[PDB]
Amino acid sequence: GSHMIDVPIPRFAVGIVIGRNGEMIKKIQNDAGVRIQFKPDDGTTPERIAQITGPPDRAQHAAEIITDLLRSVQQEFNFIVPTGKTGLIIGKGGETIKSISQQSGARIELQRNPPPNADPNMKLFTIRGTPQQIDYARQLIEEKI
DNA sequence: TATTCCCTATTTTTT
Repeated sequence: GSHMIDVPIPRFAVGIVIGRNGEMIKKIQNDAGVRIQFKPDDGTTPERIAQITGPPDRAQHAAEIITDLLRSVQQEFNFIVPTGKTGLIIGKGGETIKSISQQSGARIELQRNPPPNADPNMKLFTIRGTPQQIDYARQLIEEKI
């Protein structure tokens, strides 16, 4: 009779041997010529045992495909601005902050600093964009401060 | 110094 060999396989991995629509079992079945019958997990372990059978030769070689296959299953930155240079940064109508935001494509929005606890001598400017976009905004900001 | 615009992995078969 053909050699019969069982193969332990986790329930979450059983779908790999069977395959969707049986593309794996049907393909391996045709490529190797073997029939796989899955049986309850014997050993209390949460894994299904696969019972494969086929000619003593195909049984050994087929087991290798499934084993080899189963093994395969096993930027934002804040800019500080002193209340003294704030007028030269925004510019008349924000033509400066906009130019910087559009050319740098980053989104700038003045972050208010709590007067009670924050230092009224300093304001917080929020600046966000893509890593390359935010870096471009910082360059213009400097050369103007 | 006062005012702006943008973005918001599972699955199949026969006995």
